[PDB]
Amino acid sequence: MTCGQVQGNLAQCIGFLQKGGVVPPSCCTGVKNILNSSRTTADRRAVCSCLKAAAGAVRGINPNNAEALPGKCGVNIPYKISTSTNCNSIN
Repeated sequence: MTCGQVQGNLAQCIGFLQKGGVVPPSCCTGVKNILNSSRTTADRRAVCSCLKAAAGAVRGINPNNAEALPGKCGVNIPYKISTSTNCNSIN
């Protein structure tokens, strides 16, 4: 996990997240990557600690797409795309 790994999640989805054109298999893949292909504890707790500013970089974004983001790839995660979903008690 880096704060660039999360970028390959949200940066792809931004082109729908911010301007809802369409959800590419790229956005999905990056999302599912940070969520499932994270694998490690550091890739879970720290990854969320990057998601905060990545979903905080939202300039002209759409919050409705933030919850759609995980749904469109098929990753119903326990924690959410919330900027304050608490990233340490996720385990």
